[PDB]
Amino acid sequence: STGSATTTPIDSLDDAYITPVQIGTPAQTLNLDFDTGSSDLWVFSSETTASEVDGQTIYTPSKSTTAKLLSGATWSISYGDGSSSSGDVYTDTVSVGGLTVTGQAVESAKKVSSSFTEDSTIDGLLGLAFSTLNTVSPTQQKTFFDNAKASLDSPVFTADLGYHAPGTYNFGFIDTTAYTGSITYTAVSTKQGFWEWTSTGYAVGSGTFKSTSIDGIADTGTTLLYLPATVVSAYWAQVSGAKSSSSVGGYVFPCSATLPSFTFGVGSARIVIPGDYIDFGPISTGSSSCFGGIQSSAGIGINIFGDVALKAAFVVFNGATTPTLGFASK
Ligand SMILES: O=S(=O)(c1cncc2ccccc12)N1CCCNCC1
Repeated sequence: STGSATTTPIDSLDDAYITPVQIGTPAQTLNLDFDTGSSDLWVFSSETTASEVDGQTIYTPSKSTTAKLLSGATWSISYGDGSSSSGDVYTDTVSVGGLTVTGQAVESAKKVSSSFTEDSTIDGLLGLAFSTLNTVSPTQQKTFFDNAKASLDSPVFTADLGYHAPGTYNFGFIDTTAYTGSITYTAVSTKQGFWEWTSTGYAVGSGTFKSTSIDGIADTGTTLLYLPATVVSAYWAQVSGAKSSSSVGGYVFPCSATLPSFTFGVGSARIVIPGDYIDFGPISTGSSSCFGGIQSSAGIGINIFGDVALKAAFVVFNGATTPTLGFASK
């Protein structure tokens, strides 16, 4: 089997991407944030505290004839930005882009933190990291991909995120028309439960490529590109007037600037992020200071190849017995 679904930016800045997912019988379609950095499929629901729902579409398990409460199971997740959610667990039928999994754990939120409530465009998350990170207790549950894998034509999924445009998540096949050149594959460590890999270096604009190992994760659920302070300083030094702002929480730059590209290495291959992909717009409405899309990972404890990086590539998440990651230009 295979599946293919369009993923759409939630706003004009590509702050996140949503993909429609069918849950239950009859189907309830929710727009979920596919997140290769986490491993829970959780949704706003009829059980979510009413004051914490503000415009999201909810899953109502009592209206699904295939939903079954998973007895005694709860979940609770705390993301690296301080946001969180928790609740109970149903199993139900879940379909993405024509690919159907029966018995998928659907984590129904009883509580969500304020930043989820405040984003009416995201109805939940669909985790695509390794199932070792799933938070369901006392019996950990499998991700949608792990449940689908054996049925797929090939045990893979691909992320093709658009810049200011729709894109695609495919399951079970590689669309050879969706990229240019070749796909370069690179080793993955699953030791932290992530799609963790080592980039071979970077360049800023037309500058010389610096060969240096940068360990990080391929994370579709993180908006920005978080890299070591030395690398980020070298990038923003090429933008006149850019500065790290403690009050804002990162590098900012004059909105009138033209940003240089940023290149990262995948083996001997190179992925070029155009400068425009690094502009996240005014820091507050009407400001002429703009937020940068490349930020320091210092004190995160890991480097994160988030959407800013991934949307410059066609990305293969190869879930074979020994997982690997593939990157192609597009
Ligand atoms: O998806 S999130 O970007 C995230 C968290 N809270 C609220 C949000 C509101 C809108 C869009 C995204 C949000 N996220 C959770 C997984 C990735 N880790 C980083 C933080």
